[PDB]
Amino acid sequence: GAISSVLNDILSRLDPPEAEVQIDRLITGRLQSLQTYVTQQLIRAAEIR
Amino acid sequence: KNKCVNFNFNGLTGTGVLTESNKKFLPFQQFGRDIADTTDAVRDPQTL
Amino acid sequence: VFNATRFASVYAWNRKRISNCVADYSVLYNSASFSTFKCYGVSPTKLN
Repeated sequence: GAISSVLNDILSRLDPPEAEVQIDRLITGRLQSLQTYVTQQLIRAAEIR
Repeated sequence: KNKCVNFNFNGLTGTGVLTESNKKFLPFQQFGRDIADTTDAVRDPQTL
Repeated sequence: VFNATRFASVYAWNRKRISNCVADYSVLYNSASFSTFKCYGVSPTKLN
């Protein structure tokens, strides 16, 4: 949902208060990506054990 | 070169070690990307 | 563009292409001229 995926692009374009809006969207999604990866590994970790 | 530095090329900001690359980009191509879509290599606009 | 005497009409407007040059936008920001100045896409300080 952010304007661009690169962080340097947001920092080099939007104002400091405006960049926070776009950076939060990237952090929120990337946070879910790690939760999905970890959750998938713990499940497979129960299969291997 | 051969050192980690903060580079700005044609408005492209980033931090990385700058080294000479053997990859040959076509005259029109500018910035390459790797499997992860992150910049693989750049081109110095002044001295090509 | 900015200091031109007579702009075209808003019905049919003149689009000036600016390419291959040095654009200094700090002179416009330092010296107060524009009454309404807003940048939606980028920051006014990051234009340069």
